Amino acid sequence: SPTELTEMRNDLFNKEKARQLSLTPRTEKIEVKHVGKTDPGTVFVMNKNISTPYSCAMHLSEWYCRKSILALVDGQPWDMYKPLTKSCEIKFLTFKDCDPGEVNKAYWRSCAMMMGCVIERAFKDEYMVNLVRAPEVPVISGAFCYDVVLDSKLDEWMPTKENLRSFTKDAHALIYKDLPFETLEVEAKVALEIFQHSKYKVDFIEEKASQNPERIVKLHRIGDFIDVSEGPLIPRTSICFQYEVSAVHNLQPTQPSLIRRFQGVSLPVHLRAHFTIWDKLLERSRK
Amino acid sequence: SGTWWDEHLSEENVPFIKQLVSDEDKAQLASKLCPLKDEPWPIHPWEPGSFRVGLIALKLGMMPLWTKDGQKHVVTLLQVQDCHVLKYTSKENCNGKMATLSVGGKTVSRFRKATSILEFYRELGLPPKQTVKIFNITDNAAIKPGTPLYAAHFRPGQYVDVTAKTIGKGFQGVMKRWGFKGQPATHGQTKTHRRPGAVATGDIGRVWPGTKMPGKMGNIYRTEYGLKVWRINTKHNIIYVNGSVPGHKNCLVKVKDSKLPAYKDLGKNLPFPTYFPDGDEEELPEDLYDENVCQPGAPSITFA
Amino acid sequence: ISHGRVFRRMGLGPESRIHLLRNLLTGLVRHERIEAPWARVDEMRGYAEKLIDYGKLGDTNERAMRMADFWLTEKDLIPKLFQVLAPRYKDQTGGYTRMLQIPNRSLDRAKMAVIEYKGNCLPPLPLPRRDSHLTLLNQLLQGLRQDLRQSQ
Amino acid sequence: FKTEKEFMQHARKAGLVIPPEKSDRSIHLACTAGIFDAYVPPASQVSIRRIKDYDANFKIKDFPEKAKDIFIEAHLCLNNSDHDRLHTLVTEHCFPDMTWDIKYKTVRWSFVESLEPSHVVQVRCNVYGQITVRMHTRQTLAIYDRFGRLMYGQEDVPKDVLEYVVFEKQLPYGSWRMHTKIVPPWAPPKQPILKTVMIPGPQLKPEEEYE
Amino acid sequence: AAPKNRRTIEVNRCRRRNPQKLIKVKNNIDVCPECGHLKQKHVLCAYCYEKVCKETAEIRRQIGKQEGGPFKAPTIETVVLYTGETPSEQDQGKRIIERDRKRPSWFT
Amino acid sequence: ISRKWEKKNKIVYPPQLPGEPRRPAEIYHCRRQIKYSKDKMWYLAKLIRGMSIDQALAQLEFNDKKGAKIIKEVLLEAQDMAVRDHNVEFRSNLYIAESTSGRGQCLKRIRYHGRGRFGIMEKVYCHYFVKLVEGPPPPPEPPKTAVAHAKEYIQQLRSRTIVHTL
Amino acid sequence: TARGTPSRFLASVLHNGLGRYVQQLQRLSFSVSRDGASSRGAREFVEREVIDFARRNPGVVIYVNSRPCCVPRVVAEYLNGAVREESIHCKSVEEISTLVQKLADQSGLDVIRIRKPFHTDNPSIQGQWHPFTNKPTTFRGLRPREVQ
RNA sequence: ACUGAACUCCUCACACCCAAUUGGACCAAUCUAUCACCCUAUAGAAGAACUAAUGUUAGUAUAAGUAACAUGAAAACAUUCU
Ligand SMILES: [Mg+2]
Ligand SMILES: [Mg+2]
Ligand SMILES: [Mg+2]
Ligand SMILES: [Mg+2]
Ligand SMILES: [Mg+2]
Ligand SMILES: [Mg+2]
Ligand SMILES: [Mg+2]
Ligand SMILES: [Mg+2]
Ligand SMILES: [Mg+2]
Ligand SMILES: [Mg+2]
Ligand SMILES: [Mg+2]
Ligand SMILES: [Mg+2]
Ligand SMILES: [Mg+2]
Ligand SMILES: [Mg+2]
Ligand SMILES: [Mg+2]
Ligand SMILES: [Mg+2]
Ligand SMILES: [Zn+2]
Repeated sequence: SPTELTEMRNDLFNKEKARQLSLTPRTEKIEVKHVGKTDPGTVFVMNKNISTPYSCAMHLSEWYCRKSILALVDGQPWDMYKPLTKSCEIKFLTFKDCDPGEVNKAYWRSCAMMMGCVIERAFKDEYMVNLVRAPEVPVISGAFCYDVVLDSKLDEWMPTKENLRSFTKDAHALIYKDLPFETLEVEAKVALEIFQHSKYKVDFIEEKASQNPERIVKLHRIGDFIDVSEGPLIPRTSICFQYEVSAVHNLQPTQPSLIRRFQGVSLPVHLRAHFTIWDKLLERSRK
Repeated sequence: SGTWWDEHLSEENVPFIKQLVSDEDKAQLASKLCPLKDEPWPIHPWEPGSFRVGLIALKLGMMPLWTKDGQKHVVTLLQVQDCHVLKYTSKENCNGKMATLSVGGKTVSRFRKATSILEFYRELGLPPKQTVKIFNITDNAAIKPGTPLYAAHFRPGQYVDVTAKTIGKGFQGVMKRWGFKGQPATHGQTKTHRRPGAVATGDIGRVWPGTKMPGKMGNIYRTEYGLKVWRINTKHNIIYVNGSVPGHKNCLVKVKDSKLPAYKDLGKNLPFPTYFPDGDEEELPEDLYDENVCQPGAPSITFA
Repeated sequence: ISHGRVFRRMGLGPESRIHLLRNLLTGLVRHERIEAPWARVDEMRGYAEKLIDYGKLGDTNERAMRMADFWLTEKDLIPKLFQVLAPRYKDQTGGYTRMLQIPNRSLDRAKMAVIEYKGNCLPPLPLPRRDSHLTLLNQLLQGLRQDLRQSQ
Repeated sequence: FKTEKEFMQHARKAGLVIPPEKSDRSIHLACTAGIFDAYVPPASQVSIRRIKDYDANFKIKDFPEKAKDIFIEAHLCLNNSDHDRLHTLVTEHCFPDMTWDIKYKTVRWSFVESLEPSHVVQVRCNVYGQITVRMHTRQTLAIYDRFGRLMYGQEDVPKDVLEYVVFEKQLPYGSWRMHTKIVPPWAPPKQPILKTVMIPGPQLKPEEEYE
Repeated sequence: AAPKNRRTIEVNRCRRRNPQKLIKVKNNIDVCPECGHLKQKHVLCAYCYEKVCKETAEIRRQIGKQEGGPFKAPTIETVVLYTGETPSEQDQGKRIIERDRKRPSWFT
Repeated sequence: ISRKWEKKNKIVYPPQLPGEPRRPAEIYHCRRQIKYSKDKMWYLAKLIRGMSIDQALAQLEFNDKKGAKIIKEVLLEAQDMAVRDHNVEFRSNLYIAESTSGRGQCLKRIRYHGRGRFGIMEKVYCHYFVKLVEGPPPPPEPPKTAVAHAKEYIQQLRSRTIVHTL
Repeated sequence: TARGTPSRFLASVLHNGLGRYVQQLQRLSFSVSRDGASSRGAREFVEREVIDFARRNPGVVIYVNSRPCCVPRVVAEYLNGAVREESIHCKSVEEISTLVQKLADQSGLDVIRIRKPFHTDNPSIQGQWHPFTNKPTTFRGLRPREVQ
């Protein structure tokens, strides 16, 4: 059952948090220098595997909590709610930076994962929804993609407008829930413990674990929903302000099964658009 | 934090969004130029008792006009700028005495309207209008919403009511607002030159409602009644209305046929739903004149 | 009722307001950047751009010499107006000054403002930048433009 | 102000002339500004007789017992904020150094059995006796807040403490009291603290830049 | 004219606590990206403009030293140069204001 | 003179149990004899009564009134003594729970009027009181809907009794 | 008045009359000065009448304290935790017998206003009035201007 | 016929609705005498009781944050200009 999948997968996620926190050396304290343009050179003498970059923001100001979205922890993009590991240097990255490449990418991945979180809880109990992946789609393409495999019953099905409107209502309902993103860097073996009932994600974790010199695989969680991704994510679901599931396409080389690709587009609370500009960005995001 | 459309755009995108949204505005306006090549609502003939649509125009300014008796008649110019029919409600869903057409004028930026309003014009297929005015109208005159309304809807010889908001004069005192006489300058008269005198009497221990006092003169809807159309300019969509129209220049006026009891059966020769240039029958000249109007280009008139 | 009245009444008369704008305009031809209250700043902006437009009539035009003799209360600034400011701006036809707002004056909380002349040696003001082109929305609209170039 | 010299120079600039007046009563201090000779951890029997000629009944073979009972009892008075006992148990150079920062917070220090026989280390010497004692004990701390929430150390877990406690005695009515506590630079750091700390950088004036 | 009675604190509280007399929460407020001091929209950052004011102050002091007395406004354009900088090929025929500190990160 | 507000940062609570939620800190700071009036301080004090301290600092850096700078001095000083003296780990994690303003000890001066008559000016002083509380600010009270009004009206209809009988 | 004072409904403690009657007064506490004219009639109450009172109802336990008080009191404590302290300062022996018998007779309810002079808990026996008593039904349950 | 009072009846309790005036029973607090001893008693005395004198003195309101008040301009705060 999908409810059973939430219970068993979330319980394995909590076993990974339990076997992740209990190896701490009783609150070791590492310092991290705020290397940035503004407020320069303030060390945060913080906890080892407890504190997040959001805690550094909570030491600085509410402005750096609300506005800052990723953290360059030594030149690499890091989640704002990811636990730190060692002594390092933190930049904070917002949408309105001069070169916000990784923030756009993390917003892109986060919106795709929220989309799949809507899709897997969209259908009635007799239709098997089976999510494969999100491809790394550039922002200039106009729409984040999320490839979805459905059952053979819906092989000759195409959603109406009001089906997609119900998907947007479920996604805005998921924005209103204000859910943070739990993150866990896990080895490959427990990731295969979690996603053992979906062959596409088994092969996907087999892609991600072999890419690294370790068998390290990122895992994420919104609420009751665990998904794999490629990079960092947004701190919360509350940041996505405008959200629309625009269209559904079907891939052309479908001999075994329809890898049915879903299209979405979204803008944050910071980069709002006007109603007419947003309608034109809906006219572009259906390809 | 309240935003606006120019806020998060770079210098690359601002002329792109300006020219692009303006181009969809001109394309959506030019898509309505074939109302009869669409499926309109059926055209009924005129009947004694029927009412038709008005217009919404701009007050361009005034200019003199001379009749063949050699008399100045001062004339306001009213340009009809992108007037359209926006929604029809019958007398059932209006619960009034008569049906109603919401008709709008003067296309306005899509970035300064409410989202419900932009959903209304997004459904309708037009750029949003500045003013919506509502015309009481019978079932015989009912054009499809979205049809353009032109200046030849009115013809010369027709008498016309024109309503608008008058020029606002703000908090004006008693003499400028109600024309009271005030007090003499000299012979004492310490601090009274422009004041109201008494207000009520001593036995009435209060002031009656509707008492003339200082207050905000102007900026309210008034209507001028019975104003003859001397000339319409078809190429620029101008009405040449007799006399004076309420309101400042470049204000939007609501131009309907006159309700006067001496001018209530002269719609026999007017185009009754509206004028359709799509109908192509006997295309109108550059400018339509009344019988009295001394045209420019006519020789200098002689009274013999 | 002041519809179309376009001049701020200032000072203690029309004469004293034109002496206020003459002193502010003299101070900006001299120092090339001024903090002043905002109404005096945009009134004097209107006079300042026309003052350059008389600067472009040439050193030899006696009308413009009477005008620059009037408006510049210090006399050393008149060779600056005909040999520095007017050759600086001979490329463009308008938009000579720029205006920004200061935070308000700490004395009386007045709406303050800076006008400078564009293109000078002074440290440039923290000008309000647009959001940079690589932000999320600007890349979505860049994608929309890259589609609507591919429609020809 | 920040020092005596700023108050004296503002006494000269303000014109407030303070004449130095002589009073017959001076301050009868009972302490020292620190340690006479700072013991450095990894022959002074003349000072022992310089204690026995003022005290006349003094046994060092019984002293690190009493040094324990002066130590622990003083820290028991931190559990109850019994300052009236502390001024009998601790010196005045030590009393702000152990009771000031513990104000408005409940400590629940508790001793449990020692690990070594505590022992005397060195002795030095109007006349101020001074005995440094090595202790290696097992203590438990729990320092709370005004709001009674833990901010340093669990109450249950015992920790092993190195202690170089320096005693001083006034040599007609004084007794042995804790004077200082030598912390050596080779010592390991203390417990880590439960919360995180932001440490600000240089607050920049607008003309200044960060380098 | 004199008040006939004394207004009470319940009437007075209804007067001086309505939202027309209360201060509006304003939402113009941002963070300046260059300094991190919170600025306002449509208004320059006071910290960054204080930088610019103090540097224009020292520059105008050295202008006032290099001119000497009133009524010495040049017919020549001006170039501010800092320590360790050659006057440009474009700066030929312009007067030069040598400074003592370095080129700022924000002067260009 | 009473000075009971300085004392309120001295109330020490007994240490908690394992089975007890974490108590939010409370930080009482005030300034005395501010030369400003007590009901021009009410508007600035009222402005910030539920906002977080970073939002309140944002609202008081940009207000034109004289008291805004003084309240920003009080809030910065209470944020510093919040971190140092009172064991509040995050600077940003503070909201203004109470911001009031009493009157201070004023003075009386003579104001000369147009004849031998005169008046008695007061040189008006005030105080400014603040309780900061550790934590996120409480949410603003949502306006009650037609569901809440309908349930309240029907609950009143269910409440009523036959009156002046058994 | 009645709008400034609270009010209550007429009740008893644990249905005080139904099965058996229970004396609601637990303790009396006399405090009577040995030497003092204030507690003279209290002393004459202890010498004469508090023993016969203590025997006329044995469910009351009585504590005469006999301390140097300056105003004598009696403290009646009731079964429901109510404590009514009344002064016997300069009152004669008969007035203390009526006062103590008054405290014995009543209960530990408040002496605030009682709203109704009665308390049924089953007020209606034939069924309470609703607007469809005294209205006849019609055939097929039809309402006015209903055809079918 | 009903309604309808402070009249009258009814259950219990009764000295318990007039101005000026007059008769009487008590009595707050204070001091004194003597008791008393978490605030009293019997007497004796007296600067012996304030919702009101355009009362006096002090405090703080209301009117009211109102009427009124105050700094020529730029700048290097050297200076210059009006
Ligand atoms: Mg006069
Ligand atoms: Mg007079
Ligand atoms: Mg003025
Ligand atoms: Mg006063
Ligand atoms: Mg009756
Ligand atoms: Mg009677
Ligand atoms: Mg009676
Ligand atoms: Mg007496
Ligand atoms: Mg008296
Ligand atoms: Mg009184
Ligand atoms: Mg009276
Ligand atoms: Mg009085
Ligand atoms: Mg007031
Ligand atoms: Mg004012
Ligand atoms: Mg008033
Ligand atoms: Mg005034
Ligand atoms: Zn800034």
